Amino acid sequence: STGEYVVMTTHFHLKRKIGYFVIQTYLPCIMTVILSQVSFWLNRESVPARTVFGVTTVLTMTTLSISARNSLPKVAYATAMDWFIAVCYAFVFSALIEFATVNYFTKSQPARAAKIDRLSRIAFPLLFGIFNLVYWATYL
Amino acid sequence: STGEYVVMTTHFHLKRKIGYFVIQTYLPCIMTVILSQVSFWLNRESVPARTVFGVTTVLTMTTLSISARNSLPKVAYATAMDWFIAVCYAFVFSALIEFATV
Amino acid sequence: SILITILSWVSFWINYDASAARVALGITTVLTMTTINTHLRETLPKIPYVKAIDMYLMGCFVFVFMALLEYALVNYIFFSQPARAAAIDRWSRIFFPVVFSFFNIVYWLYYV
Amino acid sequence: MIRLHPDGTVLYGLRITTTAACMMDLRRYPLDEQNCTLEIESYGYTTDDIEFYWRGDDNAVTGVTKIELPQFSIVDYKLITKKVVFSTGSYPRLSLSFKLKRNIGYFILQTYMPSILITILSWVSFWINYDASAARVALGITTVLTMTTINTHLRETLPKIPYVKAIDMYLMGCFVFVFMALLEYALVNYIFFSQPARAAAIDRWSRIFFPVVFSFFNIVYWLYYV
Amino acid sequence: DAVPARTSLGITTVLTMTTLSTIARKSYVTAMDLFVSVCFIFVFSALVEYGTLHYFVSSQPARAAKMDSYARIFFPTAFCLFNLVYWVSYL
Ligand SMILES: *[C@@H]1O[C@H](CO)[C@@H](O[C@@H]2O[C@H](CO)[C@@H](O[C@@H]3O[C@H](CO)[C@@H](O)[C@H](O)[C@@H]3O)[C@H](O)[C@H]2NC(C)=O)[C@H](O)[C@H]1NC(C)=O
Repeated sequence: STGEYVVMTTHFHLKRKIGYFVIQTYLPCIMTVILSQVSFWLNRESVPARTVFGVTTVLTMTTLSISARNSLPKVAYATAMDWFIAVCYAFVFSALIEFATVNYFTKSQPARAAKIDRLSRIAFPLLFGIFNLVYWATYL
Repeated sequence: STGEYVVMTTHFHLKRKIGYFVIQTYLPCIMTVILSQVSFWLNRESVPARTVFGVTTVLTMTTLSISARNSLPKVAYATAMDWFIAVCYAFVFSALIEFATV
Repeated sequence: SILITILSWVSFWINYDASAARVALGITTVLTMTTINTHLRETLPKIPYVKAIDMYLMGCFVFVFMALLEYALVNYIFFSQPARAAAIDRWSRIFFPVVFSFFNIVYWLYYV
Repeated sequence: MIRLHPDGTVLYGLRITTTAACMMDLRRYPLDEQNCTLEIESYGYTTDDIEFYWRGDDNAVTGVTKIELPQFSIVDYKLITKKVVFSTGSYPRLSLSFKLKRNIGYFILQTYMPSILITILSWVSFWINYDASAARVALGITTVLTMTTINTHLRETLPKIPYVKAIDMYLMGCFVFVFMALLEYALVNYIFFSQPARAAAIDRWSRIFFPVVFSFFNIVYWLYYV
Repeated sequence: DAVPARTSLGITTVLTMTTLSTIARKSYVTAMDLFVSVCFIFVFSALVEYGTLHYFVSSQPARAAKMDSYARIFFPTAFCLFNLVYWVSYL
């Protein structure tokens, strides 16, 4: 408003170290998603065991997400970690919905539940691996 | 000790609003007690159902009391909400022991 | 909360023969809703006067409580007359979602 | 205070509260030794102008013994005298540095022994007869999930340090032990359906391996840090 | 034989422990923060044990009865033992 001033500018460059956030949140979420596979390989009759398993996975995912998004500020857009957390989340709840619908379909015909498991056991891990392939390649 | 000093005084009056605490703690208590009194209309043969029904009311009471008593500031004596929470918390034990003796 | 209300609705389709399952569901929904409310009342900014989200959560709590009382009534009155309960099930299955959607429409028309 | 003297020896005293900053290396947490310091120097006068020197080197700093921190303990303090060069000149400097050491006994019981007890508990699985599958599957699942929960909450309770520590190494080691025991039984289950000789073989082999391996790991761990 | 009741009770107790934790952490590792997690460990291990019971119920019918016979008398022993280990260190 007053007049033409003179400005000296200095830029301090910075880069964030990644050695911590790998073994802190990404590697535990990958390990929990991979662990959630055991529910499929169990017997199709055991409801309580696999419900315990799913509750364990859900509670761990939620308690992880809380602190993960707490460590980072609250911005409008979604960070490049929200997508990874949301993919963990979508896979674990897809496995939960799969279990829920198998618990209903196994009564009428066992072949249906057998085929559902035979498909999911190969469908889910391959998709999670392909997603890691797509994710980690771009940012580096 | 020095002498007699003149001292003006002003009192501002205040009255706490209860509308928040009505939908915060009291109404969940009343709902939980009414729910715990539902067990009597269940069938006496379905034992595990009534047992779970009675236990979960106590669980709800514990959660609600812990959530409510946190905001209370620290005092030596017992506040007036503590008596209501204690009675609301004892009626569910009464109903549970009643089911037990039945 | 919407998910908990829908899950409380899920219990109606179940046959009245396996009563213990629907009892367990109607109890678990109530306590899960209470825990969700208590956990949500922390991360939100602590302001000691009434909000809209609190009224919404209390509304959902009232819904699930009414559903559980309804099932208690059905379980008590069935042994005397089966047609009463066989009607009430099919009427409630269609009356709960209607009232719920009407309440939500009023809410989101008035607070948006 | 200001204190003059007959020969002109002025004496100037203050009473200061400094919130100084020292760098702390936590790679060895919580079994670490900290070197926090306090550096003093002149500002407007070069070394051709003013000279600093501790008066009574033995008694330069007093009252250190009575210091008692709630968590640390003052091991030893040393005194230094230097001449530092900046772009404008050579300025004098004095330094005060004293080591800090943690009280490990306050952390042992509160952190380490839960994982140790869980790891030892995972061993009892081998003593049960291999015919009873549930008694061992339950122990495996319970121990793995318990290690998971203890690791998560112990990591959350410790203060916020954005780089790697040593307690994380030990927790990872114990988790690997229990997880490999679980996979050991998971493989014994598969090979037992094929033949019982190999199953009982590997069972007793792991029985005679694991305690020695665990003791060796603990000895290697504790000799290097302490 | 009551399938839904035991699972519902387990899930409910786990959620109650979750709420109690998330309340207690807000109000090094303090002595109070250790005791609250072992509650969770026990009340979760019990549900895991019942999951194992329902899974291995078919192969060995007499085992489940023996499993309850062990647990009923071992959980109180373990809890009193933990209380002994904890409060003696406090004084
Ligand atoms: C904390 O770290 C500082 C930084 O190294 C330590 O200061 C160092 O102390 C040693 C001896 O106490 C100094 O060695 C001296 O070197 C001169 C060089 O001529 C020599 O004449 C002396 O006889 C002695 O060998 C060293 O220079 C000094 N480092 C710096 C940068 O000043 C300090 O000792 C550490 N804290 C503790 C409690 O040891």
